[PDB]
Amino acid sequence: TLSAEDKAAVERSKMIDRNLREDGEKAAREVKLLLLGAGESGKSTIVKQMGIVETHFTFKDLHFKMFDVGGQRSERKKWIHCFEGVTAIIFCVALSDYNRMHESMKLFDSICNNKWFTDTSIILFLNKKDLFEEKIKKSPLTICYPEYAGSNTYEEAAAYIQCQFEDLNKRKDTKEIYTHFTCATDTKNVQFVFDAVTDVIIKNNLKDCGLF
Amino acid sequence: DIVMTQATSSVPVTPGESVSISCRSSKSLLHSNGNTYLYWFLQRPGQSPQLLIYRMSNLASGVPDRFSGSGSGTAFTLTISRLEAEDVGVYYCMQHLEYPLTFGAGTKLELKRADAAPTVSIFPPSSEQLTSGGASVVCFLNNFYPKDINVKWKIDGSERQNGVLNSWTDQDSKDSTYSMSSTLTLTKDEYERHNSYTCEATHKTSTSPIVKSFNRN
Amino acid sequence: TLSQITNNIDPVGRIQMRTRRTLRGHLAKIYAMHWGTDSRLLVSASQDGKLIIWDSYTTNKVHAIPLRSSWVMTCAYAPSGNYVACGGLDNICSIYNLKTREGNVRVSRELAGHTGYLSCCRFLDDNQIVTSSGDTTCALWDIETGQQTTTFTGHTGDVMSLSLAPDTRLFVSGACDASAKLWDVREGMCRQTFTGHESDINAICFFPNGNAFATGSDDATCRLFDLRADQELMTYSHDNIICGITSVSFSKSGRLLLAGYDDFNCNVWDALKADRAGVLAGHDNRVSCLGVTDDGMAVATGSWDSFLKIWN
Amino acid sequence: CGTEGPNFYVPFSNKTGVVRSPFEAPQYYLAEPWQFSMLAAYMFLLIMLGFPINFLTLYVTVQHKKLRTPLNYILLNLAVADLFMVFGGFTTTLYTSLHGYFVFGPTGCNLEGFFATLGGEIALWSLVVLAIERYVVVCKPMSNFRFGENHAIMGVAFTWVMALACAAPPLVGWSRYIPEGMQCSCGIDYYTPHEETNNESFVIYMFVVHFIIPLIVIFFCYGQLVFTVKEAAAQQQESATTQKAEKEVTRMVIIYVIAFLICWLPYAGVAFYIFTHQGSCFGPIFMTIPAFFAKTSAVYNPVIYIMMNKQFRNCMVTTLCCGKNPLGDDEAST
Amino acid sequence: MLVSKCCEEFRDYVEERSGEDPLVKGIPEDKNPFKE
Amino acid sequence: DVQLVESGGGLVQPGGSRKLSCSASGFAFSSFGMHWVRQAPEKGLEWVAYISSGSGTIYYADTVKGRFTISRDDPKNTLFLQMTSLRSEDTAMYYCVRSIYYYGSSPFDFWGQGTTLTVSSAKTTPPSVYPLAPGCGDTTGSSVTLGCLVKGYFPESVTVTWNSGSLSSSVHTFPALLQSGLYTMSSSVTVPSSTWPSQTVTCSVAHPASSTTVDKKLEPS
Ligand SMILES: *[C@@H]1O[C@H](CO)[C@@H](O[C@@H]2O[C@H](CO)[C@@H](O)[C@H](O)[C@H]2NC(C)=O)[C@H](O)[C@H]1NC(C)=O
Ligand SMILES: *C/C=C(C)/C=C/C=C(C)/C=C/C1=C(C)CCCC1(C)C
Repeated sequence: TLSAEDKAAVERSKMIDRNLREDGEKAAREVKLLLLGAGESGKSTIVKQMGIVETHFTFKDLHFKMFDVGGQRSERKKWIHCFEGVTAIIFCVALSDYNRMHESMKLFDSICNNKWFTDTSIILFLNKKDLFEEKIKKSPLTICYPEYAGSNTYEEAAAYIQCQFEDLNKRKDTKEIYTHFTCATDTKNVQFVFDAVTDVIIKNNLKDCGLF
Repeated sequence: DIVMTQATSSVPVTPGESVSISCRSSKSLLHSNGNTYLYWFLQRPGQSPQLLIYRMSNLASGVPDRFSGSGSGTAFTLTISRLEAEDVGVYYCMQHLEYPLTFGAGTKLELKRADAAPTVSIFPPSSEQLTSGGASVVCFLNNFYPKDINVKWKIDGSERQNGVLNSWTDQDSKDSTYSMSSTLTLTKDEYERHNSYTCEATHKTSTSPIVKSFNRN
Repeated sequence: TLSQITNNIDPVGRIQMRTRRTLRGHLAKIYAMHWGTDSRLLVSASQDGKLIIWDSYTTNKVHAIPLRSSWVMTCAYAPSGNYVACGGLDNICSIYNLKTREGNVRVSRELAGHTGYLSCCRFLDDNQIVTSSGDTTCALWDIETGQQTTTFTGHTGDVMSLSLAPDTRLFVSGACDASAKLWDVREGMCRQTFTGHESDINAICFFPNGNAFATGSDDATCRLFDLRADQELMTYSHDNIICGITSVSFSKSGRLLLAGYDDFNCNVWDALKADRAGVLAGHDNRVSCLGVTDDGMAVATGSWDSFLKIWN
Repeated sequence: CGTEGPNFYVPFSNKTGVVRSPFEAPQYYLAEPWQFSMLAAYMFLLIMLGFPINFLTLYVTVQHKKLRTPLNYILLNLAVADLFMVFGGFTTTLYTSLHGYFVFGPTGCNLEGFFATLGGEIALWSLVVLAIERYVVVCKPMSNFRFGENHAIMGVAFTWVMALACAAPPLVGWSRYIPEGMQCSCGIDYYTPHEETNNESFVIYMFVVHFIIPLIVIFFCYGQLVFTVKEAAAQQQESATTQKAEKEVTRMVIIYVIAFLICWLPYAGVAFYIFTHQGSCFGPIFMTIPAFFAKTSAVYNPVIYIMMNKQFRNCMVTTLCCGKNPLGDDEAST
Repeated sequence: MLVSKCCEEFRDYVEERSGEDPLVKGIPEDKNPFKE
Repeated sequence: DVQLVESGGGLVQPGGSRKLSCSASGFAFSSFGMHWVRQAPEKGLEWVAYISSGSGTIYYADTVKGRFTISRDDPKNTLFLQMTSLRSEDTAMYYCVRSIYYYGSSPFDFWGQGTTLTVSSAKTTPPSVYPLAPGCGDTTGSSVTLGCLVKGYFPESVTVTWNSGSLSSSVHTFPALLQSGLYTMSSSVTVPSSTWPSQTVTCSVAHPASSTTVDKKLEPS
């Protein structure tokens, strides 16, 4: 017995609830291509052909979103406690202005298997990697690390950066880090991250549609 | 369908005192939800009505707090703490329990004053009204209180029933009075057949009927 | 102490909190919800740019509000029943006016001026609003014109949330350096500072007489405190649980205590005999914030589930 | 070769007088009783295996609130298919096997065949639209489509539509339900020369609609899907985990192909050879085999889908001794 | 002003509140809109 | 802020049809419900029609269910009311009424300016206006009321002024009445026996349908 006069009062709830859910439709058709790092991180030429920050750049039929903070170990509590649903960690890192590397060691120890964002996808871009090949020869990286256990080149250097991220991992398996060897920075990177986010959404589909 | 019930006309309350107007129901209008769904409307003359009390208990926007409502489960009454000079006019009750909705019937809130003297005037038809043929003898009556009044029509002394039309104004508030005009619609022969004609007014304010007359001679 | 003085209290029993009403509707995580004041309406704040106030009796959606910025960490509801207060990251403290506006509900003041992210907001009346941000400091305001009227400092860390005692004239604050401080609203000299946790404190509320309060934190160790004593009064700790405790709110009688945890339960506690008074399962995900009414009739939880649940 | 009748048809010789209807008489005069005995023993085995999986299927469905996704309704409809077949195909034929003959008349025959064949068709289209939804989610062949719950519920609607597309016609006389082969099973006539129940039309309808189209679309969706995963794993020639995913995707797709082909290809082989060799004669032991393997495929339908989905084969890890699944709060307090 | 006194005050506020609380005292379902 | 301008009034031939429109402006036309309400001559008012949000839910009263049509046009903010089979018993002023429904919400809390619908075969007629005054043996006291009687016309209302509006308080104005279906009304002024015959006093009738204004000076016997 409620058949009395409120047949707008529930009807309003249908009219508001449809437009409630259809805001979610053009939610997540985009993804969120999030700018991280510090100064000299090499994402200014990225954001060049491309509150705090947004943008709306598109390429090949897929509108994008993008947001920006910076300054780790104090900006951590922002996104560990109150971010969400990131499909793109753009961990742009300065390569000749460091220090700020055990920054990354203890930061990736704090993020990688904590309950909120264990399922992050941490993608490093050595933006201006010529500055990295310059920095590791002008300064042998044994100043920052005890366990530098390789040769004098770039391959074991970048691979050892990938090690010393996940050397404080200590219980997990992989991240599948898409290290663009960043060229002269006016270089075609939109296709790179384009089919990169294509493969991450495909593996997010297959993890949740039965087939592995 | 469910019927609301009022009283049609009411006492002019003196400007400056409280007043109360009721309306009650042909069904128990309280639903199991908890509050009875009842509406009190104000309408001024020549205007468009805004509401006063929504859902039996609550004043609305742009209305001062002198409109204190009063509710039973079935009978309902709006009480005004003081009649100001601008709450004049018609009140409506209108339930909101089911569809469709019927409304009340209207109840007038007026202004109270002293007595007044009926000002009388008689007019025989002038010549172009005579060429119209069906004559029009009129009698005006002004500034009197209330418009409950009676008119007598002794045509050759004979208290004629037919051909008598009456019309009342509303409470003309430039002096807070009433004014009524009556016509005597006539034919040609209804004019020519008689000689003597009297309007005779009888108001509350005295026992004496005021007479105005003429003769076709 | 409290605990060794609790030697007189006969026990409380086992009471079923029956899961009365299930609120659908959402599509994302819900970081915040809060009540009306006639124990009937409920504001709720979730990640997908929409802001929903609610009639829990008949259980249908009353309003949803568009934001232009899709980041929330608080929302408050004016005890008039006219002003909703939505915060965010981008320091745009957006005050929306419900009833008097015709059709719409649009802003009348964007309090701007905080440096870092805007953590919590609470209303006093239709006049002012007390707010807490990441700028280590907090402020009382004046929304009639938009001047930041009064601003108090003292911490070394970001503020997390803020709390009232319903005689409207004292407030108490929680910030990430394990700090809970007292400030009188009008004057606000640096009255007294409260420690005891090690964590960034993540919730606090006040015992509804006006004499004591309690803090809930994500180091899984809640505590209760006097207005005067500055030290620990009653410790609240399941010895078998080390996942932390996200929100806290006393019941009407002060006999009870809610707490939602990280293991997706809300243990209801005796406020007297330090016991697990009962358990609330049924949460898909972590309890974000829980709220008692103004009469303790119902109680409600908002979580990451994209649902609200009504316990009796 | 055989023996006709109004409601019965036995493919066995009635020049020796021995043929009676199984509505009338036990059919031990042509078969060994120990044949029926071993048949009943492994029917007992398969009912004992095939019921508790559906039991704990809907039990893990309702108890754990994580699982009622828009990507999981079709496993539930496949479970409905297995439930229909477990209740209304198995124990009635077991009952008539203990008799060695049928007792329920053509009305009970219509009943039993209705339940069994309806469950089989629901299982078929469960396989079909699982494949279709994975195709549309992973590929996006149409520009700008995304997946809601509404499409999955419309899919379940399409499953019941294709269910009714087969369960109806022997109710309205066009080719009927009869007992069949050894006659211990009931189902549809497809092999008695009789245009009056209009058999060949229903043959073409069943064969094209319920076997050719589903096989087409599963090979189509799986070809596009496997080639898509090949293309994606080719874009990154250095990810190990993408190549892992490539290998188990290839493995599971070939597994479902094998399972589906064994599930139906015998019946199509039967209609294939018989219509290929129109007017040929056989034995009921010969004709019994494909329905036996069909109901065996109804047993292994949890094996391929339910018993191997990673997200869902947590259940058999948590099943074989006790039961506790995620409302056991695998929380890892840090 | 030591603690056991204030805890007695906390008692003395808690004590005469069962008659108002609909939870500890519990509630009859006719006196609650939480029927479905 | 709020403007609810009706449109579509006037005369309607009996049993015919007409559309009405409320130009709505100032308020978000989406989240409101509309009510059509009718007010007859000197009668109690009465509910006619309801439309909701979402343009679907439709309710009528008794006598006009099936013959009226309520709709809303959200890109045009427009309440359409198509009436069919219009008869004399709905000759009335109508209003279109804002509504909003939820808990602690205030229905009906604004009203339109109203408009007139009139169902008759009454053709537009130039009236007949007449002066009234003392006569043959009719004698004079201090002051005399002098009147003008307008008879036999149909717009709904006519107007009359006095020397292009030269006096207000001594003029009274008696509203109208049907007679053979023809409207008739009057008005009046009272002047002393000195101001007249010494001044010119002219009642002045405007006929707002046919737009006809005829003026008559007062005259003695
Ligand atoms: C198979 O054929 C035999 C005859 O060759 C049928 O046997 C006769 O059946 C009728 C009716 O059932 C009896 O009245 C006769 O007495 C039977 N013959 C003898 C010699 O006893 C038998 O009915 C046929 N069976 C089927 C299933 O068609
Ligand atoms: C328990 C028994 C079951 C599930 C058997 C069901 C039989 C079918 C779905 C029919 C198959 C065919 C026909 C006899 C005619 C055309 C060819 C086939 C293979 C579709």
